Amino acid sequence: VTGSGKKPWRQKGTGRARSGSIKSPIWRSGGVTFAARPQDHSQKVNKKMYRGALKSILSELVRQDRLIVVEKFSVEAPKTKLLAQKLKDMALEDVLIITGELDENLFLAARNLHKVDVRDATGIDPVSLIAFDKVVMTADAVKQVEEMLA
Amino acid sequence: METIAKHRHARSSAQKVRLVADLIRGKKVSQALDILTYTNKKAAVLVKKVLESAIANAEHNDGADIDDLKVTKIFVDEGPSMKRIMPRAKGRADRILKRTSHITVVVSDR
Amino acid sequence: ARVKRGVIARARHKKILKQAKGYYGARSRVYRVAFQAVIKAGQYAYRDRRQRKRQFRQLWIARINAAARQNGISYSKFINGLKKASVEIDRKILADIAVFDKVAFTALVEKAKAALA
Amino acid sequence: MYAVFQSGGKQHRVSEGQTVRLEKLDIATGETVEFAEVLMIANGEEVKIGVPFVDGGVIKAEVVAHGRGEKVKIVKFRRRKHYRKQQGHRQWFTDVKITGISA
Amino acid sequence: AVQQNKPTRSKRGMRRSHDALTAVTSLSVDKTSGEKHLRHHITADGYYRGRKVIAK
Amino acid sequence: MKTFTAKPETVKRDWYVVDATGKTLGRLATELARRLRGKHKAEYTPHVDTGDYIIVLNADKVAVTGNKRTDKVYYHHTGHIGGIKQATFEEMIARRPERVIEIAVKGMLPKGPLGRAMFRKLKVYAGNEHNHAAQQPQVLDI
RNA sequence: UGAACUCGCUGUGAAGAUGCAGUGUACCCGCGGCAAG
RNA sequence: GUGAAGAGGGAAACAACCCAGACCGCCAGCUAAGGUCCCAAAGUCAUGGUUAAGUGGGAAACGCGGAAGAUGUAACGGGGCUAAACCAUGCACCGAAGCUGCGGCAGCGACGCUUAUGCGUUGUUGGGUAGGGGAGCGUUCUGUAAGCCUGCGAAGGUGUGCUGUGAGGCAUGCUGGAGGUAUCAGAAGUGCGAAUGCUGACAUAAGUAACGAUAAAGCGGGUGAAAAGCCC
RNA sequence: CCCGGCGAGGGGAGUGAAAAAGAACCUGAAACCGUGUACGUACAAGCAGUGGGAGCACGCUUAGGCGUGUGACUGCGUACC
Repeated sequence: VTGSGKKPWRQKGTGRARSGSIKSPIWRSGGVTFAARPQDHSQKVNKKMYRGALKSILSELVRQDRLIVVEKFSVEAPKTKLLAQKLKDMALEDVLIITGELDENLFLAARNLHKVDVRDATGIDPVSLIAFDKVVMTADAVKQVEEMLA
Repeated sequence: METIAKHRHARSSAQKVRLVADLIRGKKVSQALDILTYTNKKAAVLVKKVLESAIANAEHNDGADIDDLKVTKIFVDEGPSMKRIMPRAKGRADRILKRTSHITVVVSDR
Repeated sequence: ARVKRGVIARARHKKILKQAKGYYGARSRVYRVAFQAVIKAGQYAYRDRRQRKRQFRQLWIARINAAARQNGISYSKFINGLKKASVEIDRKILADIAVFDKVAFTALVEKAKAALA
Repeated sequence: MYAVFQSGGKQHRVSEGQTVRLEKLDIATGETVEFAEVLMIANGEEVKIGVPFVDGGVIKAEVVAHGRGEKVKIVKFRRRKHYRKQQGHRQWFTDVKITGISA
Repeated sequence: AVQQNKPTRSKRGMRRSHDALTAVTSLSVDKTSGEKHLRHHITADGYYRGRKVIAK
Repeated sequence: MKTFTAKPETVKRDWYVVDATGKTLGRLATELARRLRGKHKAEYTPHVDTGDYIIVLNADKVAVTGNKRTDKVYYHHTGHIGGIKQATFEEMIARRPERVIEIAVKGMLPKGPLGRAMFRKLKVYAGNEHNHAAQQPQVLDI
């Protein structure tokens, strides 16, 4: 705390409590008994734990029918309107397009929309998987997820 | 009929002016005017000015015939107080509170 | 992250002031003084809850003894006669009957005397 | 015309047509209840019990309320022993109206 | 020489009860001018006992 | 249910006349105080004055067993430099005989506003004549 | 300046009681003084 | 053995003496020590006795005396008692949060059974300092959550009725005006009543001291609403 | 516009959703000081309350209490770390 260590008043004779400096926690223009520090909050999770959690999430989605398997899912042109039509035809609103290979057309089409988000099989997180209402898969995406999970 | 008149940030103190306020609380204008005129207080003239303002407001902004007017609700309350510093013996400093009072007068026919 | 306690302090102080409401002087305005009054008042209420039983018991004792001596018999003799006659009316009801219906109390004392004799 | 009877561990004296508050009962809020344990019945003349619960005296009542009493705060506070304890209580009450008295 | 504890507002009011002032309630009206003035005091314009005394 | 309590407005207080001739001071004062406190009635309430009015006559005819006739000493302090005064029962009777029984009753009765009220209810007269016949004070046998 | 609806005596009490139990006394509220607490 | 770490009743008032160990509620009964003339709840209870002393309700060697202290009776609590003082016996009443009668909460071990939980149950315990263990309430923000409420009215403020053993929660009368946030998890500068704890405002003494060398102001006229203090 | 002292300040008029949004100005709480209503208070002593508790002033259906405020009186009660 910016300031000085000078005693505000002499320790003896005064009718006020014992004070050593203006920076004390019970003083103003400075204090804070326990000042926070920049610290890393990352919590390490084992690779086996992460893989098991991902497998459990996939199994739960399959059981609840939140995972829909489909064939090639591509857009002819990077048109958000075309993507919206292709999702409204099947009546899907909150969706994660998990694809084996990332295509710029679909990525650009889905970037603007927030309810529909595109991701690659490698780039998947359990938090997003569970949060998204539905997850639509491709054959290659399923095969590579299976081989990665082992 | 309210014809309320209030004087704010008065120099006098609320404690001092409450005496004058209670002197005329519930009396008629005819007696109150002379009572304030012959009262030996600065608060007397301070409250007389407010009473005159109330009577004039009743006469102009509302019904005439101010003769049948009685001060129904007269009161005084402390307002903002100014702080000053005064030296004393042995280098001490004391704080002087210049007090101000708002005086409110409501006079009605009934 | 700052967690301002103004709202909680206001709520607790208002609750304590409401509990202390009705007291005299600063006991009903100052939280630091009102709070102590509420605890002492509650302690007194807890004690007086038990005290009420004994106070009413002795009040009924006095009422029944007074009525019996008015008719000319001791309270202990009255109770002994009632027990011998198998009268299970409690002291509260005995006092209430003595207050309201004098004929009922006269019958009670007559039966007590008959049982004693 | 007033009857004294024991209902919920305490004896109540009630006149005809009035209402009495007593301990909670396992009776519906709109149901009739009977009290054959009438300890005393009084009228212009006096009839007393040589044996408790008379012989044929009976009181018929109709339940009106099955409520809870006013909130009572129990506070324990130990002086200089660092202890304060708070509790709330609302004793259940059954209110009935005495609709009939027998002889 | 100093208070052992602060008095109460009730005690302050008890002390101040006698501090209240008193109204004259003795207004007098001039016989000639017919104007309100304190008894034995000359009027604002300068009339006393009917006859003017200040001549100003 | 709810407790009955005597209501001061609807209270009937009888009137009695008691002669203190040949009566023990303490025993007579006991009965007088019981009557004043209403412990002879089925309507007494600790916070309500329910007792009857008693008029004591021949207050100079009280009797005390043993040497209490002269050994008894009544002390009183006037709250002054050395104002403590003692007077025996004979002195009290000579000056005014009412005060001995009045002090007896005051010490017999509880202290407080209600105690003062019941003490006022009592009316003492040194002589055998009283001017309260308008209340029909039937003589009490005790 | 913890708060007071702020009288004296006896005995007690962390051992010198305005507030404990008893006792006696005391209309409520200001003003000029002494300073035992 | 008690306080510390136990409240309650008696000793008037007194932790350590006596009876008695408060899980919570009910305007029920009983009893322990201790009381039954009253203050102040209960026997002016009985029988056979002593006491003439206010002993009871302070004290020895000696023959009721011995026995005198200081603010006020002050060595029964008092009134007062010649039995209302003391010895022996009996029968009755009062007497605590102690026990019993009813209702409500929970741990512990069990068996008859439900088996991640009810119990047709069974017995008991639940004063508690330091301390040890377990179970919960209040708030900021993050994911949940670009979801939900929301200008036909959020939050704060200000009262009310319910609700749980409780921290608090719920809905609503008025100001308010655009923000708040379900449930489950994550982290706290996360809950203030004292540390002669700090900052800002207001009581208090109190409309009291004081209004600052005891060189000394007044009168006629003038301005001004106000003149003893401004000007001639 | 009016009063007030060609002041300060306030009552009218207008602006503005809002003027207890008026520059001392968003929301406007407590300590503290007042106004009005109802009660208690000038014969009664003490951690100021509590259990009981009559009366008084306000409303209700019923014609008795029930709801709030005051609460004389009575037993107990020598604050907190």
